[PDB]
Amino acid sequence: QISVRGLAGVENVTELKKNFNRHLHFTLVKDRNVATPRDYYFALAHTVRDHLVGRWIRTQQHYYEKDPKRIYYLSLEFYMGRTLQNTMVNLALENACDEATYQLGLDMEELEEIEEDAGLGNGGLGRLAACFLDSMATLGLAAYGYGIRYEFGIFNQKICGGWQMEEADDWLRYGNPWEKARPEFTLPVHFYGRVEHTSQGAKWVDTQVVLAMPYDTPVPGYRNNVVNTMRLWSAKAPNDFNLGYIQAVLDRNLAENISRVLYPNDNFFEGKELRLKQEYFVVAATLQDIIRRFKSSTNFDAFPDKVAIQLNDTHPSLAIPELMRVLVDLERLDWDKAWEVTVKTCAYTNHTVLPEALERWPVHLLETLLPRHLQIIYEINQRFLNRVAAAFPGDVDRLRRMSLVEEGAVKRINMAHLCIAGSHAVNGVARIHSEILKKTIFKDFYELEPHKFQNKTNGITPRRWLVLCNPGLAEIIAERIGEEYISDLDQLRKLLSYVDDEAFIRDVAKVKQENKLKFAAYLEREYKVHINPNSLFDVQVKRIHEYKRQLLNCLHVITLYNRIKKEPNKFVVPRTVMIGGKAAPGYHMAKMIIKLITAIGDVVNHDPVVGDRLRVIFLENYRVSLAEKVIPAADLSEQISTAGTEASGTGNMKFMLNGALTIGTMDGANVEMAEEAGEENFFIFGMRVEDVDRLDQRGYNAQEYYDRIPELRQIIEQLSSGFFSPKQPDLFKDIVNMLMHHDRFKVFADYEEYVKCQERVSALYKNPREWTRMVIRNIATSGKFSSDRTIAQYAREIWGVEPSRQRLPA
Amino acid sequence: QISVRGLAGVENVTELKKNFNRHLHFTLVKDRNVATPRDYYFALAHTVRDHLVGRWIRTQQHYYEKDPKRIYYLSLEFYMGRTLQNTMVNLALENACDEATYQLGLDMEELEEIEEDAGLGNGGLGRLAACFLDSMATLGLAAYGYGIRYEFGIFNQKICGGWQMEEADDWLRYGNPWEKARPEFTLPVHFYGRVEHTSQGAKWVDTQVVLAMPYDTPVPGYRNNVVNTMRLWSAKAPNDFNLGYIQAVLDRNLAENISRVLYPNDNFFEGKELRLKQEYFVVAATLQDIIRRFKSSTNFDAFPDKVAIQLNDTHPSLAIPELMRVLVDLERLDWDKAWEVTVKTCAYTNHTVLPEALERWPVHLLETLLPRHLQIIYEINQRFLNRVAAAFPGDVDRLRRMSLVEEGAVKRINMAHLCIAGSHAVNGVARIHSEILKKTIFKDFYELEPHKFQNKTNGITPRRWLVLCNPGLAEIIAERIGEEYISDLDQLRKLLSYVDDEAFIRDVAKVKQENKLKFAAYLEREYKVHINPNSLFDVQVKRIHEYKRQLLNCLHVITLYNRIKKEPNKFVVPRTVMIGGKAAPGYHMAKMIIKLITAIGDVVNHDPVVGDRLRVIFLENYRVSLAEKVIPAADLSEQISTAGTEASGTGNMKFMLNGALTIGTMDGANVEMAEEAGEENFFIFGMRVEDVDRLDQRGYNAQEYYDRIPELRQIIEQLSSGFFSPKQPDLFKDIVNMLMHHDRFKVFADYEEYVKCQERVSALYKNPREWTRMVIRNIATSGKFSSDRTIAQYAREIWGVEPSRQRLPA
Ligand SMILES: OC[C@H]1O[C@@H](c2c[nH]c(-c3ccccc3)n2)[C@H](O)[C@@H](O)[C@@H]1O
Ligand SMILES: OC[C@H]1O[C@@H](c2c[nH]c(-c3ccccc3)n2)[C@H](O)[C@@H](O)[C@@H]1O
Ligand SMILES: *Cc1c(COP(=O)(O)O)cnc(C)c1O
Ligand SMILES: *Cc1c(COP(=O)(O)O)cnc(C)c1O
Repeated sequence: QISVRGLAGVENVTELKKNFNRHLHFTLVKDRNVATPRDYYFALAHTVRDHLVGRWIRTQQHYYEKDPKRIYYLSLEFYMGRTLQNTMVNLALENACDEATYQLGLDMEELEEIEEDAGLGNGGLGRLAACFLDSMATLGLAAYGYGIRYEFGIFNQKICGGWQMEEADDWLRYGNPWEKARPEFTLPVHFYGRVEHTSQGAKWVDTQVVLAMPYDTPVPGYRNNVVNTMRLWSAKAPNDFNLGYIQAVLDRNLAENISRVLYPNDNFFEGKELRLKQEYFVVAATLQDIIRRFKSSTNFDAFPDKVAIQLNDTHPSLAIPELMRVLVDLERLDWDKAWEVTVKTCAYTNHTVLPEALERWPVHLLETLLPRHLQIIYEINQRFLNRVAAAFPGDVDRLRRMSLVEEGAVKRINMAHLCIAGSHAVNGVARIHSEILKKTIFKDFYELEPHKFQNKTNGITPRRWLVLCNPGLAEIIAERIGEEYISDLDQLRKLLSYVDDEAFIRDVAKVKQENKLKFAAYLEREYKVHINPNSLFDVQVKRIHEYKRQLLNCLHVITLYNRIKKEPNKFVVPRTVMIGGKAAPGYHMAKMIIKLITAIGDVVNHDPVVGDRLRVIFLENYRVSLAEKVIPAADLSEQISTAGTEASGTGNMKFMLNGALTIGTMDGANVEMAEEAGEENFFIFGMRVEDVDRLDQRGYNAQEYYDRIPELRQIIEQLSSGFFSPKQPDLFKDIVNMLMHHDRFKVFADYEEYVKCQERVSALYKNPREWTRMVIRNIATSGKFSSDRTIAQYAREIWGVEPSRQRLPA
Repeated sequence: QISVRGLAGVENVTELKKNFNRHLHFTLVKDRNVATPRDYYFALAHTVRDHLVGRWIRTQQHYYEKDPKRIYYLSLEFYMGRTLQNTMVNLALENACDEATYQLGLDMEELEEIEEDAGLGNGGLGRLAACFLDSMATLGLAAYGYGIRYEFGIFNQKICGGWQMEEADDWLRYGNPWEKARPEFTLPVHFYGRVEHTSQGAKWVDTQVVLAMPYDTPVPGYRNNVVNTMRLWSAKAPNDFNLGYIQAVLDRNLAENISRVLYPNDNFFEGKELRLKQEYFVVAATLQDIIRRFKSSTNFDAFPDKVAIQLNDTHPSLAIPELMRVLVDLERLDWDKAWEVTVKTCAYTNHTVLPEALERWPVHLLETLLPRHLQIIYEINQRFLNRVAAAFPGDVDRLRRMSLVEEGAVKRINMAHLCIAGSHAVNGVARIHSEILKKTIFKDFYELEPHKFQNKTNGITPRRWLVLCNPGLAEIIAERIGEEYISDLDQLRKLLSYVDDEAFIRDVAKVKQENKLKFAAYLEREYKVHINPNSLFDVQVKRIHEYKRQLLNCLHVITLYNRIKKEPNKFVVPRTVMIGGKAAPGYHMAKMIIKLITAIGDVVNHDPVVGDRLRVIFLENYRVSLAEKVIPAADLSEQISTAGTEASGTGNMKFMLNGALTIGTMDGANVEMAEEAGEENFFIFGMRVEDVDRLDQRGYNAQEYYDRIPELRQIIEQLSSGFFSPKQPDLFKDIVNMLMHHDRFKVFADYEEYVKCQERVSALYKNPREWTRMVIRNIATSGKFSSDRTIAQYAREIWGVEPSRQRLPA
């Protein structure tokens, strides 16, 4: 059908069809007369997977021949989503498979919808790991993703009476055709025990053994014939484990619980033992694997020339004391040499400045679970503080602040401090965030080792986030400037010379309308709701958080509703306001915000005076595959975090790439996005970081805003009196009380500027031609936000490897 | 190589090799330079499995077209062993696969040894189910095996310091290529709740839901192109299950525990809730499946014309009240009509008369777990006892004895009584056992419904138990009389005309010597022990039990040792005494017997005066794949149960088929085996059932035997004084005390006759020609003990279906 989906050669289509029927018969043991769509999806998955295998074997082969430096990306999260369409895109099989399935009387798009999301992540951090693996494969780096094969990923979200209910994401029920179990590379992981000191150093003894069994998933690069590996570990009990008899066998579950379930907190720290076990489990098994591979080429001087370990936040911070333990206790290197190797090997990416997200593990936990790692952490701390003392003599305050050990009722290890001490590079994930790390939480560390601190602004893979999710847009771009841009997104600047072309303006606007029609129909089919596709699609999709200020959006929505009721017969630009996202199950306030959003929807969507002029939709079960549907359908992207709270964001970039205008604060990567496009092409409002600081010094009094803004007072009165909760008048008292007395994120401080800025959005939407010209200026400058740029920068400035766009042979 | 292994056609071998390399590349994602023997085994398994698939699909297809009466074999146990060689035998692929693997530079026998036993059974009962499925497929019956996919089968047995240690049988670690998950046929199973009575009858409400997910394993018939299905259910939690969040997800394990582990008791009842859950789980899911299949052809009059349900012991007895519950509560049949359907559908196989093995479930357990089933059991009991009262007026004693409810401190349901009431046929498993059921435990039931009681003498599949395990013997037989006998074992009688043929005598004796050389070498390689292959191989392999009297064997072994020490320089026929078997983990006395066997071995095997004249070996981890090795190597089969305790036995038949002479009691199928061969061709000794009864009436005084037999007194003195346990003199006090005061199985009563009979065995072994002529008379009359005979009898006399030996098309 479309050019960027590749060729459907007669030979190719014939072979896909005979192999589809082969898998249906032999692999699935079905005849055509009993096959369900699920069977047909599986037969297609096995057929496409067959095209990965030779390329996978040859890539791993080639890395053995060439022995390049190897990148290990350690993350507790890989938010992969569906694999089938991504695999077809990267192997140029998409049109062939469409043709092949079409001729067997099947609709490939219908089969794609059967695949479960691999939801092994919470949001931005997990999805950044998935975009990174894609770019690492596309740039020909000998890169391995290492994490945990959770049996249960991020929970499925149901709305019941407007409340979030959680249910278990049983993503493996029907099998995962993409993974290959490697039970032959199973490795022991140790817990508990105690430390004996002998003549020949320290010995970790009387430990509990859990087995780590790896599952390999292929990561195909974009048409370069490179297939990298994501290795995920699964917890297994040893067979002599607990070994009356029956109970011992049933108690195997205690050990296997380690890999059972993803912790569902976004940008929040829960200090639970099971979480600590997950962190050690992935680090211990991964480092044994790294070292085994290194030794198959006594001398660890060359370790950092052959190995880079990237730490995705502090979650795998124990890689630092673990590497020391292996090098000192088992390989018998002296401390100083082992430490040199560790620092040149490890690099740390910080993702947040929110204090409630920073990992601070109680010492009693580490003491019981990892007694040796705690001894090593104490030794790191002493030698680290001896360097601080020598550089800043007499600055006892500095020693206290920089300590890896925090004093208090309970002593804690500051895992961020451990990561900075033990890494040659510390990076933030957007320029403003990296600047904030050097001015505030890590100022002391910056003054000691300025050279360690870098910026690597986040990116998104334009394969998933344009070609895959928005083929129509990819095609009209490819008509004008060709296909090269998909692996070189900077080429999108060539589109600035089409900003006054009538045909291109028409085509950009037609694709957006087609995406909106397609999304509006998806809503009717799967969730019986009737949206006006001529309306402006105002979309805020991200995890539910106070700092992301869904509540600010709620205040705008209620303002639009109150303005319609005041002057019913006046023209307003019609809007579909769509808000979606999961709350962490224990985050009470996030669960209350979901309930308020649906409560507003119940009043607004059933007011006859409002008509189709204002619709409020809560998008259920927001996940990667729903993002692929709604982001191409969006006109306005809502990026409205309090300045200084959103480290980067990556939703922001997805919408920029897909032809939505951004209303946002100068927060995270919003700042670089406005710089790339021009501020006049961005709906910027509200406090800068500097303004938030001034308000904090003076003191935030929400009452002042309530007393000065009648429109805002009216909304707070509506919430309090039960306008939005007639049966339970007091339902939202916790929300009002927080906004008036305990708002860390200063929602009222940005209310007036937000509403005025939303009026400018409405005004521009009335002029479709100028709306679309501004869209083109955004798409055309979105090239910086490719994760290919991000990874090339990690590779050159941190890992010391040169990316490559050259094909491996097929 | 040998004719009964089929043809190795040039076309066939070429295709096996290209498909082996296809699976190695695409299925296993390995190149040849990294493949382990385990990879090569898997590539061969996937290649052979490809030959099953078309035949499997067409067989299930054919049963839909023809809609024959369908047999459902319900068992908690299927002791399948390895599948690879059995599949090749039944598809005639064995020589082709040998040739194909040979040309790729691999030894097929080495790859066969990598396959894990499917050990989803304890011993005789589980293995009878496996032999039955094979014969049902071979006789073209539309038969389904239904059971539980245990994650852990019968435990692996390690000997440590001569003690049994148990470790978890993790048989799925590396994957099962033979099974096909069918998550699309997942069915709900209900537990707990309560009963509401409404206008429209009883309703089971507020239940806990566990999901049953089926796994299908193919059961190929012998060269008839029939492939039947074994469906095993796995416990899965529903996704709203327990639905703070983390703990709810981890608590899913409580529901999935149902299918976690096989209860490892042979011929013993443990009244545990988890065991009761396993029994209902398999019955509830199976009956929904049976009924779904029946409805795809309102009218249940024809149910028994389309459905037979065979109950393998009382373990699935709840099929009776469950079928009633479905027919009455859900389908709204009247009681009387539903009961008629149930009785004509169900048949019950009894496997034991040992009181400690009979299932008697406490009422409080059924009351909590299955409240409705208990109401139905009470209703069955009342109507059943009303028939007894009418047939035997005034016989109140009879009413008490026949009740399904036993009175006592705790009330119990007698599941055997439930099975007889609810079945049109009750069978024992050997003629003497079936006679004992009518004279003793079921005399009352026999007098009410004489017509229900049948015999179906057990059998073994000559595919696994001759062709597969003893190709050399199968071949020399096939040289004389052809291949037909493999599916018609009665044809072995034609061998009686070769009993005076010198060439055949030579060939029978050569195969036995080759099997002994091969077994002796297997012992050295895997367990560093040096046996004389010229010695008589005296083998007792079976579960460790008091009733099976391994202790009697021990007393003989110690007698031979004491006779050598008394007269060191006298000639004795050399013996390798091999005893093997697992004890149930909680069976203290069985664990003590293992320790005594190894304690005897430590004294005997290290006495220089003994030399290679007497060796005592404990065969570790006795299981199906060890039986396939040791049974062909055996000269003497030990079947020495107290008369009336061994319902049938099936080990006895395996050895008869494989050229061993039997020393045994007139117990179980030993009686029919001696009748078939002639008593003069059998080493029969000891009390008959009648003699045991006489001793019981008089009273068993073990002291009398100890006082009258000096040789026996000496052995008991050795055990007591620590001759066999120098470091712990009192180690065996429990064994002596039981033999002297509490021996239910009368070991001393059979000691003198056993030793004298063992002297006759030694005397015949000195005359190899006459030993082998007696072996030929045994092999030649073993045809009755084919499970093909057994199943043809079940089919004609119970299920009302005609077996067939006609090929399906390929
Ligand atoms: O860099 C990837 C994205 O990372 C997110 C993040 C921080 N911290 C976490 C987390 C923390 C604990 C457990 C799970 C996730 N996730 C930031 O909030 C985004 O601003 C940024 O875009
Ligand atoms: O009929 C199959 C064989 O069945 C055995 C049996 C009875 N009972 C049991 C059992 C009982 C409970 C749990 C597991 C197994 N297993 C008899 O002991 C043999 O004599 C006979 O050969
Ligand atoms: C990209 C993405 C995110 C991150 O979005 P932000 O707006 O940066 O919070 C979260 N969830 C999913 C499913 C995503 O695809
Ligand atoms: C046949 C068999 C049995 C039953 O043997 P008996 O002598 O009848 O107790 C037990 N275990 C295995 C592994 C078998 O193959």
